[PDB]
Amino acid sequence: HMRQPPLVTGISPNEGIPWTKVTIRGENLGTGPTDLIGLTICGHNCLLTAEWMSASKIVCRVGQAKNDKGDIIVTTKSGGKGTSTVSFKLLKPEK
Repeated sequence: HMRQPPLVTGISPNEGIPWTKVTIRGENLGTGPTDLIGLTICGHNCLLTAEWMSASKIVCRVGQAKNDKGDIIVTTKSGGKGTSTVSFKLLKPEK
């Protein structure tokens, strides 16, 4: 009965700089734009860029690395921080 925390386990790409676009895929990633109050990628905050789409898909650019794995966390008012088994590998800026 209790609402399960947003689960993440899907990604179109699998390698690219932080500014690289990546489509989030999972389950119960908040059933509303307002619900998605908190958003962070690689520890770096990126809510401003993050855009709500559905209870699974979320468009947002991966934030600069800070942690050491690349866990896609997603906060939700109904629930809390989303856990992700998968992690995006951040590539050094092209220059």
